[PDB]
Amino acid sequence: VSEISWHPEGPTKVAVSYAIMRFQQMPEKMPTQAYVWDLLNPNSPEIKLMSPSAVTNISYNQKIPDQIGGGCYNGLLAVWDGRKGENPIMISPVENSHYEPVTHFHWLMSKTGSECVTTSTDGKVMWWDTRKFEAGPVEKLNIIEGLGENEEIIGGTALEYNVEAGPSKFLIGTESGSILTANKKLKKPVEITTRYGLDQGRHLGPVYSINRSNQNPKYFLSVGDWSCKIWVEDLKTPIIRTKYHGSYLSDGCWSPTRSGAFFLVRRDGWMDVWDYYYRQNEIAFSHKVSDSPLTCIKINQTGGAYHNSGKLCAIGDQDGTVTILELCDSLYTMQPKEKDIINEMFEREYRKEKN
Amino acid sequence: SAALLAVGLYDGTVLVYDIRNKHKKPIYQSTVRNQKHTDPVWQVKWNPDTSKNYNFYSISSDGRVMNWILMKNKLEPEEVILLRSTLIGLACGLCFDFNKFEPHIFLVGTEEGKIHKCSRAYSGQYQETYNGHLLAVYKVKWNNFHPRTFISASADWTVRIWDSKYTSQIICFDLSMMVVDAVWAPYSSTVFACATMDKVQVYDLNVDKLNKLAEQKIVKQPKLTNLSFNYKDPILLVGDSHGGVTLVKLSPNLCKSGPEIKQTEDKKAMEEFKNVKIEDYEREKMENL
Amino acid sequence: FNKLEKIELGGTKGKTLTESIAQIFKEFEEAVQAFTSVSYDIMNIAEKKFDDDFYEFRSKIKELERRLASVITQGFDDYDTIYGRFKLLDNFEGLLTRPIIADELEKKHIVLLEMYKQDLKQVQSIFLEGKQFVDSMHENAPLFLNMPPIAGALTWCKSLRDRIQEPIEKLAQLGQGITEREEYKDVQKLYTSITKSIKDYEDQKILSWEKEVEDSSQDKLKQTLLCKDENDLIKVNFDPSLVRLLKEVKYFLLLRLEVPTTAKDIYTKAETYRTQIVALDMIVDNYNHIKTCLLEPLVKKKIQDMEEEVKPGIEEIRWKSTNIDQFISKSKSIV
Repeated sequence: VSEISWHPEGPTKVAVSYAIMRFQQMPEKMPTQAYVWDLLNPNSPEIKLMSPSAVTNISYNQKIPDQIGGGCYNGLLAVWDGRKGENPIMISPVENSHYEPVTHFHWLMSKTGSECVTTSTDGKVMWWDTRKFEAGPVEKLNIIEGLGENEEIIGGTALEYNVEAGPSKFLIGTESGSILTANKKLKKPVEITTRYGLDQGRHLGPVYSINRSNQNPKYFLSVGDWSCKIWVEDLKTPIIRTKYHGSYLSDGCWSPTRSGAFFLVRRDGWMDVWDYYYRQNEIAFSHKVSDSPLTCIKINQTGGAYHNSGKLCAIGDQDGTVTILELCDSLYTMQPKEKDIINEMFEREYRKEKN
Repeated sequence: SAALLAVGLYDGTVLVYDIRNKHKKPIYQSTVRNQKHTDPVWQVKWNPDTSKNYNFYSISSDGRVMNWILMKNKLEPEEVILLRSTLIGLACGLCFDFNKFEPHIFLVGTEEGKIHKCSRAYSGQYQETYNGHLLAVYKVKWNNFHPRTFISASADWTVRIWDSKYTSQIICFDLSMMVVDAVWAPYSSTVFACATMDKVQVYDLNVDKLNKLAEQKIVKQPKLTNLSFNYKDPILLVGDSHGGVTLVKLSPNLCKSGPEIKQTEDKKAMEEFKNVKIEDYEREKMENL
Repeated sequence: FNKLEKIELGGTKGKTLTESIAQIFKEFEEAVQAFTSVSYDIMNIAEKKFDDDFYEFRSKIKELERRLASVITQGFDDYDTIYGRFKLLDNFEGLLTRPIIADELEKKHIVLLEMYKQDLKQVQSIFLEGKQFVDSMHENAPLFLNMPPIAGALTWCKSLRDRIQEPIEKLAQLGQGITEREEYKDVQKLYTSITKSIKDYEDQKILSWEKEVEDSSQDKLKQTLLCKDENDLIKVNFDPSLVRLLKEVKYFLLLRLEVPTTAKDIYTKAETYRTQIVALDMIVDNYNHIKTCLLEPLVKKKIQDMEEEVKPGIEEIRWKSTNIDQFISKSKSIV
C-alpha cells in the first residue's frame, strides 16, 4: 500500500494505491491497478481504477468531488473519476514527463479549475495543469543543493503544501536528508528560498514524509530515517528532535483536530503516538497494526454522520492490507488550553534555537 | 478537594482513592516501573499548591522523599531529597512535614534519631540538622500561627520543642512511658497533645512551664498508636492498638486571648498575638539558658 | 549570572524550570543592587569593611551556585537523549562557576558515557539483524525504498556509521580528562570493533560489485535487439542489470567515498540512452500495434517493406555506437 488518501467531504471512502517500491523486485506483468474502499462494505473494493502502470501516490481533490489523481512508477501522471472509475481520463505524455517514479502527488486547492504538483527521485519538481496536460508540465525545477558552483541533482522524496501557508510556499524533502522551499513567482519562473538542515538538521536517511499542523501552520514535522523532527517556518535547524525508534519511520502526520499529538508509523510494524500536551520525553501509546511493515498513514480531515474529524487513521501495510483505527475519544478531542500550551512551548523552542 | 485521598502501605506502594467513586477500587497505584520505594511508607501528605496538577508527597524507611504528580492513567515520580558518615546504605525516615508559611522548607524525622530541615530547591544538601534526640523520631510537626518552630515525639520517652534557628531543643518533656506521637493544637499555638502507654497528656505553655494541665486514660485494655487534632472544634481523636478510635472534647479552661476577655478588640491578634506570644515565651527560655 | 537570564533551554517540562531560573535571577539582582551601594569601601586596604562585605557576598554566591547545580541536574534528568543533554551543556559552557559546577559535571560525564554505550550496543544489534537481510535481499529489509541492492547497503551502512560518529566528535570537546577515564576507553574500544565490522561489509559489497561491473559492460555491447514469440514483436533488450548499474553509479557519486573504473563513460552517455530508449520505444510500440492491426492480405508489400526495412537495424543494434536519431526518424516518416 504505497499511499492512502481520504474522501474530502467526510470519512465515507478511502482511495488507496498499490505498487512495489523495491527495485526490479516487482514481477513481469503484475496487476497494476488502484482500488477505492467504502466503510459500509469492506469485503471487496467499491470501485476499480485501471491504470497504464502501477500507481505510487494518489489523492482526492476537494475542489472537484470524486476526482482522484495519481503518479505511476513509469513517471506518468493519471486522473480518474471516483463515480465511474474504470480507465483514466487525463494521462501525461511519455517523453516530456519525468523519468523514475512519482514520489508525491498533491492538488493545488487554491485555483478555480484544479492544478496538481509532482516530485520524483529524478530530482525534478513539476507544477501540472489538469485541464491542459498538453505538451508536458508548466514549471520545471531541478533540486540543486548548496548553490555557488557545486550543483548536484537530488531526488525530491516528499512535498508539503497548505492553505494557511498559501500558494506561495512549496515545502520539499530530499534523498540526501535536507529540506528545500520553492516559492513560485509570476516574476522569475521559480526560486528555492530556504534550506532547512544544510548543516545540523540533515536527516541520516531520505525525508519520506513532511506535514504541518492545520491548527498552527508555522510548525511542520519531517519523518526522516529512525527519528522524526519538528521545524519553524524561517529557522534552519530543527526545534524538537524526538528520540530514535525500532527500525525506520515510513510516514507521520499531525492530528487535524489537535495541535499537540502527531502519529508516526514504523517499518517494524508498530504505530507510535507523541502527545506533547502531557509528556515530551516518552511515547503516549504504541500499537501493533501488522507483523508486515507500515508504508503509509493518513488521518480523516473533516467528519460526517458518526465519525468526527481526526478519529479514523487509515494505515498502509507492505502485505497490502489497509487498517482503519478508531482512536480514543481523548486523543482526537481537544484537551483544555491545548492550542495555547503548544504555541507557548514552540515559542520557547524558537527562543531556544536563536540562543 | 477532600475527595482525593492519599494512601501509603507496606512494600512502599502509593495508592490514591476518590470517595465520590462507587466501585471503591484505587484511582491510581505506584509500580516498580513508576519507581516505587521499597520497605514501607510511614508518612504521606498532599501539597496545597494545584498549579502543577496535584502534588502528593511520601517518605519511605528506604529514605527517599518522593513527589508524585497525578496524570491521565500514569503517575510521574520525582526524588525530592535523599536522607543519607561511616555507615552502610541510606538513613531511614519515619516522618516528614512541610512548613505552611514557606513551602520550600520542610522537616524530616529519621530512625537514626537526628531530625533534618530540608529545601525542595537543593536535592543533595541539608539546610540544617538537629542532634537533640537519641532514638527514632516518630512524628515531627510545625507549630500553627508561627514559622521556624516545631515539636517532635521520639521512641526515647521525651517530647522536645525546637526553633529552626537554634541547633539544639529549647524545651524537653520527660515522661516515664514511651512517647508515641505529639500534635500541635490548631485553634491556639503553645498547645500540644502527647499519647503514652494508655495516657493522653495535653500541655499549654502560657498556663504551666513544665507541669501537665490534663492527663487522662481514654481506654484501659489496649495501648495508644496515634492521636490527631480537629481544626474546627476543640476535639482530639485517639487511636488504640485494637483498631478502636475514641474522640475526646477538651475543657474550655484552655483558650486564646485569655489574660482579659474581649480586650483591645484586635481581629489581627488571632493570627499575630499567637505569633507574638510564642516569641515572648521563646525569649524567656533563652534568658533561663 | 547575567548570561543565566538569557538562557531558554525549552526542554521537556517547561515554564516551571524557567520560573525557578527567574526567581534565582531576581535574588542575584537584589544581591548585586546591595553590593552597588558601595557604603565606605572604595578599595581602601586600611578599611576592614570591604573584606566583611566580600564574605557576605561570597556566602550569597555559594547559596546561588547550589541552586544552579540543582536546576542543571533537573534539566539533565529531562531531555533523556545524548543530543538534547549535550545541547544543554553547550548553553552553560560559558556559565561554569569554576570547581562547584565541575564537581557536578564529573558525575554528569559518567552518565553520558553509559548512554552512548546503550545506543552503540543497540546499533550493533540492528546491524547484525540487518546485515543478514541486506545480503539475502528479503522483503522488509534495512534498504529503504527504491535503491540498488548493492549501493543501498553502502548508504544504509553509511547512515549507521554517521549516527555513531556524531557523539565521538562531541566527546573529544569535553575537558576534565574524559579520555583518561577507564569508562570512556571501554566505549572507544567497542566503537572501533563496530566501525571495522561495518567497513569489512562495505569492502565485500564494493569488491563483489566491481566484478559485476566488468560482466555488465560485456552484455551492453552484445545486447543488440531481441524479438520473441511466433508473432514478430521486437522490443528493447536492455538488461535490467544495466539499468540497476546506471542507478548504482549515481548513488556512489552522492556518497562520494569511491567510484568505479571505466564506468564513467557509461554514466555520461547514461542520459543519452534514457532519451534514445524512450525515443526508440516510441517506434517499437508502433510496430507491435501495427503487426496485430491487420485481418494485410490486401497490402502485404507495405507491411513487408517495414519488416524488410526493419530486418537489418535489429542486426545493426549495438550500444557500442548509436546512430538511433536517424533510423529512428526514417522509420517514423514511414510508420
